[PDB]
Amino acid sequence: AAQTNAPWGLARISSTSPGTSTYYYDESAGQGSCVYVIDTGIEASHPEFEGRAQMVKTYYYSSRDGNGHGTHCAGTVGSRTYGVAKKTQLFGVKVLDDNGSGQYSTIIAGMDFVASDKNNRNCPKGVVASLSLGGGYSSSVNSAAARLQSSGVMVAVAAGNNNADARNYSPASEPSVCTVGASDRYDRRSSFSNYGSVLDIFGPGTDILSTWIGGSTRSISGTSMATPHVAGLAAYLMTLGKTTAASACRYIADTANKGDLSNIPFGTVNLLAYNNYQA
Ligand SMILES: [Ca+2]
Ligand SMILES: [Cl-]
Ligand code: NA
Repeated sequence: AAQTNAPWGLARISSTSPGTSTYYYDESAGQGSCVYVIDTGIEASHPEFEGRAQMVKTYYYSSRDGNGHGTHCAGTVGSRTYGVAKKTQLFGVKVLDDNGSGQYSTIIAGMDFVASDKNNRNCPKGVVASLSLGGGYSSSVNSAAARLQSSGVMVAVAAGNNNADARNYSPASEPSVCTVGASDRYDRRSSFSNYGSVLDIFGPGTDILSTWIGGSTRSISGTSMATPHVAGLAAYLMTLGKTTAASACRYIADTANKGDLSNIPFGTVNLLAYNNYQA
């Protein structure tokens, strides 16, 4: 399949070169997989989700996304126009309030929720969790993310936006999950992206167009935007049978575009997510 005039980030992950504008992907498009978006929620009624999104859990008086961040991330995973995996099922878990904040204990609970809740859902091709959040280092947050991974969910987490070594942030610093940095349309490391030995992969993160609340769209930047590209890619590759939840992060790194990014500090991987689709 070919989607013309796609957002640059979709075109980048199906290309060996920057500067193209068509997203190429296998038509299966993540059908039969599931992605949990653990965030401010998702505006499930947005036309771009086509009935494939639903809220399954909140820790606040409402399950609505009053912020937009969760809706944007979900759009990059799985919306019809802006999404990597256009036929995946999206499940929203609201661990962040409408200001974008949440306590670590609520975030841990939402991760354990997902590890259990997947046994209530039909996801024969596999289960992914996208975590576009983080804070200072916490062993208990890392352990929660390692549990979710070990339960059979591919966990993708944002590296952080501090232009610093991600070893001091959680859950970015957990070795067993997939930690995603951000790049821009010229194949430079995004100026804000964390780096370090704990990063596994880079994805498009600057000026990322996706869904927003009120049935709208908008372009924002952050490693929070790179992470759902990789989460959606994992779901896409698992539907194709190419990899499993346990090995998807390693598979994505092995099949990535290598050496293409600039402004990568010494000791950080120079790997850009790539779907290796050959029409
Ligand atoms: Ca990691
Ligand atoms: Cl609930
Ligand atoms: Na971010």
